[PDB]
Amino acid sequence: LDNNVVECIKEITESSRNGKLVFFVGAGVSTLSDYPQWWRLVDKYHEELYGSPKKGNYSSDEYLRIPQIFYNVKGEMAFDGILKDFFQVDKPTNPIHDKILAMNPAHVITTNYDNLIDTACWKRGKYFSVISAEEDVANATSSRYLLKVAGDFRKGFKGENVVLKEDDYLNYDQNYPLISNLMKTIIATHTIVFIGYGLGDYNINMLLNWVRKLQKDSFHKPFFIRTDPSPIENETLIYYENKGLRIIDAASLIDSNEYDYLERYSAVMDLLIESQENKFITKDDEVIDYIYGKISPLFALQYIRKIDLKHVFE
Amino acid sequence: YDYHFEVNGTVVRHKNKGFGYMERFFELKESCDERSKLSKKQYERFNALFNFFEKNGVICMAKDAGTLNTSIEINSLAYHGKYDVMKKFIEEQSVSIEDDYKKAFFLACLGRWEESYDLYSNIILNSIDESNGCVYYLSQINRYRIYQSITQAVTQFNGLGLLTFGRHYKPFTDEFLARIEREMTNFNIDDLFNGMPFEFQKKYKILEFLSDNQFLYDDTVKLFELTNKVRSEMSEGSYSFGMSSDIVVLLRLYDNLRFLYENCLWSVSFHEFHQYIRNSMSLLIEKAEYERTRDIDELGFSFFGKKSGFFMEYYDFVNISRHFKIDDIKNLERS
Amino acid sequence: MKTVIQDTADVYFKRKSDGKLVFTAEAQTASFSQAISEEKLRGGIGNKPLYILKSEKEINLTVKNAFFDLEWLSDIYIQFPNVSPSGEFEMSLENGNALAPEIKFEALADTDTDEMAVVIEASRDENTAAPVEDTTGSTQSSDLGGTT
Repeated sequence: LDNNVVECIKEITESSRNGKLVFFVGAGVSTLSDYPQWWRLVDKYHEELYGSPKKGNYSSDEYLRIPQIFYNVKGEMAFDGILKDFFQVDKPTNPIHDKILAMNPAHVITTNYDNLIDTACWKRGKYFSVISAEEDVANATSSRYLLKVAGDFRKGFKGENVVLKEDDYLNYDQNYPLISNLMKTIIATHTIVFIGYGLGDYNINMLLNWVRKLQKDSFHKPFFIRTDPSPIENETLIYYENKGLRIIDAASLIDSNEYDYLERYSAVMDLLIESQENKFITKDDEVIDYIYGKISPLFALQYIRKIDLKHVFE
Repeated sequence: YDYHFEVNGTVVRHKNKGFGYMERFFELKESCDERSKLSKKQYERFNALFNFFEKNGVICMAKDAGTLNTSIEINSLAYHGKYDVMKKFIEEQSVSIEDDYKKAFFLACLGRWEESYDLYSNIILNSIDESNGCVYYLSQINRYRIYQSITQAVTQFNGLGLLTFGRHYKPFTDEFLARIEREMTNFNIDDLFNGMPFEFQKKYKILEFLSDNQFLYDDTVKLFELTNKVRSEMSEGSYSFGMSSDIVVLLRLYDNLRFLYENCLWSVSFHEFHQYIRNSMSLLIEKAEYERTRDIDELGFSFFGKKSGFFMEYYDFVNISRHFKIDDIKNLERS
Repeated sequence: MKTVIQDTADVYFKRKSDGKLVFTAEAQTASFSQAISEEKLRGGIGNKPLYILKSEKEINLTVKNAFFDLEWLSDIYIQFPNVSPSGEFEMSLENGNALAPEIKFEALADTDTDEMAVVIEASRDENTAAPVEDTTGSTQSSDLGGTT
């Protein structure tokens, strides 16, 4: 294994036992539960405004604009009806969602607008308080948030509740001031692990552009689980590790095919869960230094009871 | 802890600084004329409080200390052994989520521990649109307890007496014993009360003890009042008066059985709760045998003309029938 | 039989002076957990032989929910001689067509030791244990009610 990817999994796991871990969950971890993607939703708007589906496969990203045109010409009721047809479904919970929660995250932030990571933490018993619009930031029950930064459909399957159009990314800071201010504070006070984005996502480069406005050594550097099937080129890794990320590349660890997405998320997260169990300690000075980190504060005590040591070694 | 609520049904001022709010309330019970001068919204709230403290047996303050001889009733089909009415309550297709909660308790009493685990799993998925969150907490507890009941039974139907007793293999299939275990890893039972909101941690703080594996440690320690009654028998001339430490043991047993059955909690099937009932009932038969054979008393006749004595009734029979073995009854019959 | 339902009572700690028997004030206490305990072992004296075996009587008591105990209504330094008095007891019973057995204890010391509790306030209800003393006279008496 690498020389720095051993250092990442140490530094994630020294933050999970401290309770300073926040998993920013992206779109791809909801795709492994076979939720409909948005290109399937932008084609259907293109299949109504123009009558025919698109053959020119949306080069240079004009599909930031197709639902804006569908909203502005036709009705907002017509926009909200097609959102009902696709998203009022019920899909399972992939085994990655059991692995996000097993690292005991203090918060979870997500750009998803499904209720999938909602319904996965109920069923596990760790209660998270959902924050999906601006009114819920003040009414937050617990000390443990589930911050859907692009909204949710719990109040209703209507386009005003979820950031989808072009105009909801333009007018976003104005419209959602307290969520963005809460996301930025969760990052500054936690260790962030991105999962299920790409490197050119909007919600990743609207953050590395924010982090550039900070000092030289204020923030911790967020990890990134890159699960694209090609390996990273070593020049892309040079840039994005000098921007603030610390990428963990799934292809450079294990070899799998060009469509086994589920294997590569379960590759990296099971290399994270299992490092807590910790079948990775080998050397003789790695045995001394586990025990010295857990007994050395007890030299200022005089005599520890032999049964309070069961609480020491977990 | 502003008031000290005793087990006999009394109230003692404990740490109330300002206006004693429980003194006025019992006055509003006793003086019906004073009850009239209220508003027409805090009068319907008084009917709710009066029906609460009369079903929970909080009678009055201790300052007047009315003569009370209150009895016990446990409104539960599971306590009394009504297995036939429990079955024709399972078949009756429910209407409410606090009625599926009663079936998954009644399924568990019937040994249908697969359909108990699943019906508690529907209640966990379906209690999202509910305000209080009580059925969320008490279903996570009950499903964890019904998980612990399965993980023992896999070690007895394949373990000690597995040989030829009829259905000698397991009753839980391989697909289910793997499905339960993959769901139950890292369910920290200690992290269940803490995860719930701060509204649940103040409007329902009294259920904090159920989220502990070590539960009823706080009632096993207080049953060390058994030493207070070995002490009065050993001192051999000790004439305890009033609510002696015998009647505290009996009224505290009754107040634990009525809680756990009427709230449909599955911890009433475990061995920790059976041993609590054994150790508390065995003490009371012991203080009955000691009293019926005390050596009279030369001087205590100023109070000791007679004693009524510990006598058995119906709920004292079901508790010795359910919670003892034949090996335990024979220890009481020897002593 | 006669309706004997009497269990609890109300006990009267009376008052005596350092060398006198004043009875004017009182420091009475409510219900008695009442471990009343007569471990009597008092013995006959033989004429010709003698014996130094254990042969004596004693009466221990205790009570609960004390009240009326302030001024009877700084030299912090304890000394070995004591001339502290001994408050006489009354115990008033009820629940009968007769009046109370009215058990009196004549001379009574006070034997309680202090104890500090982790929770708060050292008890929900305090207790004063009380032995019965004698020099050349009676240790208890039962004033049976009879009428009323």
